[PDB]
Amino acid sequence: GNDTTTKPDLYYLKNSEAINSLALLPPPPAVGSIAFLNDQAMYEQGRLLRNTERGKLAAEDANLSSGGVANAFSGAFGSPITEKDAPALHKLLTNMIEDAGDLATRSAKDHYMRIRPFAFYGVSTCNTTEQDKLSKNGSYPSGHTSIGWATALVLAEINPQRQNEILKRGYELGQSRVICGYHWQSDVDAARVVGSAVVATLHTNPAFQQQLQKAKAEFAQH
Amino acid sequence: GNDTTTKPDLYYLKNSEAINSLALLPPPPAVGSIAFLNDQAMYEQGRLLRNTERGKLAAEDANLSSGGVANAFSGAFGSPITEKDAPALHKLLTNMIEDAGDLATRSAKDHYMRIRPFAFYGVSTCNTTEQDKLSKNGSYPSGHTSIGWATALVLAEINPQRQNEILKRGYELGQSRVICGYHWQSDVDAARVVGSAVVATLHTNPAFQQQLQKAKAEFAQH
Amino acid sequence: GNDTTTKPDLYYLKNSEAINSLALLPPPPAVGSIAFLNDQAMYEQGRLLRNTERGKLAAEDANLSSGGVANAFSGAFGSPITEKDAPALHKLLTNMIEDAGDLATRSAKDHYMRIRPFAFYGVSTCNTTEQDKLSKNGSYPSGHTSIGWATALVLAEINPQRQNEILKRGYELGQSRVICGYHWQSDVDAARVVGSAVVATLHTNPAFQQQLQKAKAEFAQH
Amino acid sequence: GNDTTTKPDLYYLKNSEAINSLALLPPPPAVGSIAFLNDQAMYEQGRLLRNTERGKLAAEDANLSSGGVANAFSGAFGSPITEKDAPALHKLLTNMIEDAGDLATRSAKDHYMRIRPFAFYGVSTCNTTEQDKLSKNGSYPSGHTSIGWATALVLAEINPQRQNEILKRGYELGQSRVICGYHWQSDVDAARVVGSAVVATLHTNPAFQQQLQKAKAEFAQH
Amino acid sequence: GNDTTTKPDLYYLKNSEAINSLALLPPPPAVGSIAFLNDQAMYEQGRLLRNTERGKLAAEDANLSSGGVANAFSGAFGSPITEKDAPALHKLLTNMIEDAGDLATRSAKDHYMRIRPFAFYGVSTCNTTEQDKLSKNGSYPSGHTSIGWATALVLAEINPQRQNEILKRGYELGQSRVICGYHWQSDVDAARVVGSAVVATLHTNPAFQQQLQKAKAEFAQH
Amino acid sequence: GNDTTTKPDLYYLKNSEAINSLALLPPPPAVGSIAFLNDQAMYEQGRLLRNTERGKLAAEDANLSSGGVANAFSGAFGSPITEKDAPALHKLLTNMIEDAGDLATRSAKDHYMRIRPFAFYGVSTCNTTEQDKLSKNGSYPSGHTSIGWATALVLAEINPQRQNEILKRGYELGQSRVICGYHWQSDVDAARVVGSAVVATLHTNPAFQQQLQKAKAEFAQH
Ligand code: MOO
Ligand code: MOO
Ligand code: MOO
Ligand code: MOO
Ligand code: MOO
Ligand code: MOO
Repeated sequence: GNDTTTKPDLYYLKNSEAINSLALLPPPPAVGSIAFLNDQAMYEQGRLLRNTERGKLAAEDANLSSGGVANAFSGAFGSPITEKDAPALHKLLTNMIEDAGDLATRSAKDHYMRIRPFAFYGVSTCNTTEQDKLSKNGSYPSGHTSIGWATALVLAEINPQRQNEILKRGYELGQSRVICGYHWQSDVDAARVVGSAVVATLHTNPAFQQQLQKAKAEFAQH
Repeated sequence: GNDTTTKPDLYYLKNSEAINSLALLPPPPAVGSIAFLNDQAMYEQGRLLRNTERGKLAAEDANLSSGGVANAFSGAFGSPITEKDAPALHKLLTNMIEDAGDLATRSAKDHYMRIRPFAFYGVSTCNTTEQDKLSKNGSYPSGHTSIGWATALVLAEINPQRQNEILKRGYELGQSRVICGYHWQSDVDAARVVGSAVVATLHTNPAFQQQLQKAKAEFAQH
Repeated sequence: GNDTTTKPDLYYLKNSEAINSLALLPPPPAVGSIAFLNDQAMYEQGRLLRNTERGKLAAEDANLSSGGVANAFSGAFGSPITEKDAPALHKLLTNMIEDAGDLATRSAKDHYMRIRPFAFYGVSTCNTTEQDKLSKNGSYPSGHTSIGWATALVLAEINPQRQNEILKRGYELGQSRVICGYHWQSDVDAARVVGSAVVATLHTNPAFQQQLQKAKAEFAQH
Repeated sequence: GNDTTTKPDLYYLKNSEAINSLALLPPPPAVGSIAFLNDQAMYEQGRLLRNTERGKLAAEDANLSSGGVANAFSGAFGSPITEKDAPALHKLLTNMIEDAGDLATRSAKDHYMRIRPFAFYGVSTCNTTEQDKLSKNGSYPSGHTSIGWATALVLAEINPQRQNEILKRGYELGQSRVICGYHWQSDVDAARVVGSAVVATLHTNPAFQQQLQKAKAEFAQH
Repeated sequence: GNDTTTKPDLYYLKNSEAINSLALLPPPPAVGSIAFLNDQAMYEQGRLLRNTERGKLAAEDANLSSGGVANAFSGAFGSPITEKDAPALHKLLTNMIEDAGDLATRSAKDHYMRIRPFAFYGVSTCNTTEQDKLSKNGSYPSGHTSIGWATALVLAEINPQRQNEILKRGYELGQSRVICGYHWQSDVDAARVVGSAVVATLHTNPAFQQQLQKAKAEFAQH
Repeated sequence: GNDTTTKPDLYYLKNSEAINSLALLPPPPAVGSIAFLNDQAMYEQGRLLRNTERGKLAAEDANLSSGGVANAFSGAFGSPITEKDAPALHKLLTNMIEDAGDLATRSAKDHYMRIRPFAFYGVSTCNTTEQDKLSKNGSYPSGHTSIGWATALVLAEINPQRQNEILKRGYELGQSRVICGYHWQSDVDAARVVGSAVVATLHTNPAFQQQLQKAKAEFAQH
């Protein structure tokens, strides 16, 4: 799959620096397990939440694909994160996205091919934009959750004084996937183990440690 | 409670610079939910494991406070983290035991004072040593857990070529609690969240920065 | 809402003299608890029953408002409660439909606005007639239920030699909701509590006293 | 079993006026049913509550056997209910006790012989006074719950202006049995159907309708 | 009932020699039990495999009716069972089918009249050929699983060089009904008991005796 | 392994002809599944009957080892199976025991090495005679249930006037292990598959052939 060598504006890492989720993450809950039963319970809870504000916020949370992530984190961060208002931070996030959404979650996703609620129950997610595209994507672990958690983790280092609010968005971001219908609760949960793992590799990657430096200081006068 | 102001040999952060564990994390599984039911079967599973190698390891992953966490990883770091071999590493790892163990959890540990399983069942742990001091300590979320992960995201940014073994052991240091009857599965899972959120905060700390730096320089050596 | 002041043809009590359904009753089973899981298997069970005699009866136990509750019992009262045969009985039974149906439940119905099952599942009821008017009405606790029981404790103190049949039918008038997909088992159970608590209050009401008296005198007749 | 003809100071009814619980109540949850699983869940929840105030109040709630019931309801009722302060009410309650605790619950109790938690798990209730005596008593339905509910129902007619507080004690009384270890939650729940049923028969029994009259007026000047 | 006195080419035993499945077998799980909760989970896991190599096999396994059974064992038997290759054989398998499928399931089936998963969920089976005919034929126990097992045991007593094989197929041959959705895992497990039982009553019939020998013989030079 | 080449009076088949249970059988439920949750519920229901007519029978059923099996079928067979009444018979039953009990369970057993309920809960069985010996003998599948079934099928092919009977006993003969607490319901259900399978491999052995005839013969005048 891609990596920095082919999509250097969505990754800071090579497939070789990737975290092996397959080896690090426990198998997903099986069907006929009590844990799955809870996944199913979490979906229904989630699904009934959909026609609530938390629901609307869940649909408009499936969108992070491009710059959207820095959009989802605007309020929590405090200052707005736009290409125009904070492009150093805005690039930092935009660049690390697929490292979080694809590298960190690839081995397991692909190895297990867990199915997805919407496909399991045969009912549409709350935001069908990427549905048909993800419909063939391993459900476990979740990409957005990994992204949400890693970004938030990264943002918490820039604006520590606002980490609780940030971190919560990060977390809340993963949960929106449960409400929406794209991931079972276990997908969302495992995603955070991996998503915290990449932010570690990223702290060793020079390209990241420099954009982080530019994002830090760029906000430190803004 | 304490922090870097009262015992700066185990904290970097101040009660002020800590994560709102209670605000970030969801509430533990309640008795009577499919969730707890799973926590239970988990405990059973861990129990039957106690008398096998894993149980053996589970036995040992209980001692850390002294900086045994450092020695828990020495094996998967490919180099031994000790006070005589990796002074900068070893110190770094110990000055933050409590930033990750107490500050990262304390807020929600106290607010839920959830029942540990050795106490919920009467049966004792796989390691009774701290069983006492802990019986009157909230179960949610796990502190050993949030220290195995925290101390892993840090040893993995210091030794990326071996991040998968590091990260795995840190994940395992947390499973042990579950096999030792010390924590419910849910306490361990929820602990990796705060565990990962503290490192973000740590990276914003001069004292941690410094030593993390020295740790890296010195690493080129041992 | 209404009461004996706005529509005294269906109430005896005033919003003031009503039970705190919301304060007396525990919270409904939440999605994700073994409790709801049972509510579910119950619904399934009721569903498969719909196409049998019980289902047949379940079908009919849905119409009451007009005073069909009176006619629901006529069979188990051994005498027919009608407007032409037991005027005092029939009136008594109807002037309190709403003391038991609305006032007895309203408080917690609104506060939980719990999801009925035809709506939780998409599938429609065994009797679609009131399915509309009710879809936007809290499910917890059941009002038909709290009227089948209330109207039974009253017909059983009026005809004690037949109290077991009376009480059984009133219990059945409530099970029907469960078989009709109108209410969850838990809505029905919790409804017998408020259903029974209203009669206590009714016995303290002059208007109810009077008619209850006339009902008894007249009973010696038909 | 006894009745008014042999224990006229604990019953107002004859075995012939008794409500047939066996016929009116649904079978109790079986072992291997989801409902039982919830009973078990409710016990553990209950048991962990025992070393709480609600717990202490649960132990000192197992005592209603003689005049105790009117004691349990003192606060909720407002005025004290003692042989010396309100002996007309105090007799009314003392006399109707076994009608509620034994008649209403006899056919089912004896027919099913459901076992009890304390005996099921082999651990002692919170108040072992009647343990060995009840240890051989059908667990389903519960006597105290029937008593608690019926008294409270009856008390609510004397002091309507305080029914919510009364009724709650009534309800809370049944629940204390779950916390204590004598009854499964299903026992406590079914008990209230029957307990509301007897208060109906009692409203047809002359001896009751006169003591009620004396209790009403005796409080209506007190 | 039907049998050899009315359909001698699919039957060997008469009704007088049918085995009482109703009696020898426990009742099927019930909506409400924990085992029906697992009947459902296995229905779900079955669904997920309908479109895989296994689901195709399942679909084909739905066809035993006429020689389908022989042709379902050929791969496992080691050679081909055809009316013109293993004639003696093919003949045997052909006339016992109904013994194992009808006779050895009628009582349980007819009495219980259990809902099939497909009718339960309202979801076409995986090989609708029979779905209608069987849509109103009791689910508990599975007649296809019986044949599968019955015949697998008789063939094992013929070609013992590969019993593991001939047996493993017979086993799976019943599982297919769970994947196809015609039966619940429980009707399948049950079906094997009556399935093995009839092979006993069959060793009791002279005709079966005759044939089977013949078949065993022919296996010599073949 | 042991067999007829080392213990010819309890064996008929050699190891080379043992049936592969490991292979022909699904794995035993696992702590975490819904079916092990039901394995437990059946363990609990088993316990409750230990002190009843059935529990005594269960206790006695734990003794087949030597002629216990013959003496466990005598009531159902219709006559007495004694070394001096139904000698030919008694002999057969006596030397197949190990085929059905050891040979037809070794692989599954040895491989899986499943925890017995008694060891699981730490609660003496209902007939501790064997408990020690078996305390470290894999639980999945049940060897006593195999014998029970195996032998019940061979006897049915002898005294077909009462197969329902001879069979119902064999069935129960395996259930006893669940009430006694030596096996989980699941090891019992599994055990019957390998139990019926061996009776096939047995009809393949000339010796079994010889004996069984003899036994069938003797049943003529007896
Ligand atoms: O992208 Mo997920 O893997 O649908 O969050
Ligand atoms: O220290 Mo825990 O909180 O026993 O892992
Ligand atoms: O009226 Mo309900 O509240 O549909 O029984
Ligand atoms: O008296 Mo119960 O039947 O222990 O409440
Ligand atoms: O024939 Mo079944 O009864 O659909 O296996
Ligand atoms: O012999 Mo078992 O393996 O205890 O039935």
